[PDB]
Amino acid sequence: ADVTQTPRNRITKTGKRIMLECSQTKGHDRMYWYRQDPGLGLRLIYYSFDVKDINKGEISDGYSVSRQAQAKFSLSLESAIPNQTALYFCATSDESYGYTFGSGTRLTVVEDLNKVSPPEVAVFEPSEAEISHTQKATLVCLATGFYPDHVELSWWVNGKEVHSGVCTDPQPLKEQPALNDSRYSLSSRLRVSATFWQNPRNHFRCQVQFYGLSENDEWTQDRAKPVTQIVSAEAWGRAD
Amino acid sequence: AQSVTQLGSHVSVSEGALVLLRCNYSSSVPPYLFWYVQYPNQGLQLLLKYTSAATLVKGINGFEAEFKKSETSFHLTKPSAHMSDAAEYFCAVSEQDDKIIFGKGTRLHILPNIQNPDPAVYQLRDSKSSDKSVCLFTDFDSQTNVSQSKDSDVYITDKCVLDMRSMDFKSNSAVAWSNKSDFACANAFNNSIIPEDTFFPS
Repeated sequence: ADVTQTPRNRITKTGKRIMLECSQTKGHDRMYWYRQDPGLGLRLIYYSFDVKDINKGEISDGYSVSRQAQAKFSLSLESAIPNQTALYFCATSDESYGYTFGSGTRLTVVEDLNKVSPPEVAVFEPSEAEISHTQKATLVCLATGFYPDHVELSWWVNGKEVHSGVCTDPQPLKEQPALNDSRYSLSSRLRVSATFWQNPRNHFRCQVQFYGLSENDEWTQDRAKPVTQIVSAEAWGRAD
Repeated sequence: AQSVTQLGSHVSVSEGALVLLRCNYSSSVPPYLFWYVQYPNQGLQLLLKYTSAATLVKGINGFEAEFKKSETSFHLTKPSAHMSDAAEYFCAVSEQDDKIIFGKGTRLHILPNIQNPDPAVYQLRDSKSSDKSVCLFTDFDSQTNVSQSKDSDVYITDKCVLDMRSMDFKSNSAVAWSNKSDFACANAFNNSIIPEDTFFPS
């Protein structure tokens, strides 16, 4: 891997200084930091052509950068605010617009860490009426009550991840749309043949990777500390 | 002064039809132009680029684009839309001899050819012994779309297409639920225009 970024995921409270790193091995003069937001594409924040030459892009406010070495270009959020929630991409270029992008940093900035909450996850079993009508069987997974919106859902059949027959909503919905800190919910479907669902030896699991608090974060509530964690739900196949 | 324009944040194409994603630019001198594709939670992959050599530029997977100076365009095409072409596509241009600037992106939605539609609303029960349920509207064709809920305590997802490889079979669905015990699947999709022959089992 020529271009590497750290961290891959981070959650932060507002008002904190946050640093993102980009490193390369080819020693290209030109390095860049962009942010991606839905409907806006990739917008340039800052760029550098040599160690101590720095140039503002279109959205430089709230950010600083340093080019510490030929190989390294650091981005800082000086005092994080919620509208800095984004996917951040660093890039290098050769002298002929040959770009190489890092794999991305997903950053979420929240006002109040007390609102962080892992999902509850439930699997809903196929309808007997679908089975009779179609000879197929759709399982539904629902992840509910999570905050912030920063999850990854997957399906596992007899212990291996599956992609075929799956559709997961592209974005979670807000459970309480009127609220700035509403919790979220997300659904997915996994469809199999009726025969495959009817085998009591087959095991189906919906897995939700949630990104929340870290070991270092303070927690003063009685409820479980809402750390980064996996929450699953399961069902076995059934003849009746 | 230089810009790049893609219009339509979300576009559709029928499965098996011509793909055409439009891009125009505003540079007085011809620029270099790029098309990138992105899958969900993944990075950017270059499909093809114009670098002042061939005007008909070919790319990976049957993609092509023709640079047309006189109408400042670089539209991306592919002869036949496949379900795997569902992704977000970005046109980009060189700027100020030092960077690439990106268009706003367009997400391509592929409408599966549903030749035997069997629209239906099913009720699904929790695998655990709550009496929780959800409602699944499924197996409708391309002429049906799902509307959002008119009730803040009823939740309804967008339609989603799944591709069951095991049977080479695609289908549309939307899911609805509510924390009200009285909520019924017969009524879940009452704000949607559904097929007159939708199956409602009892």
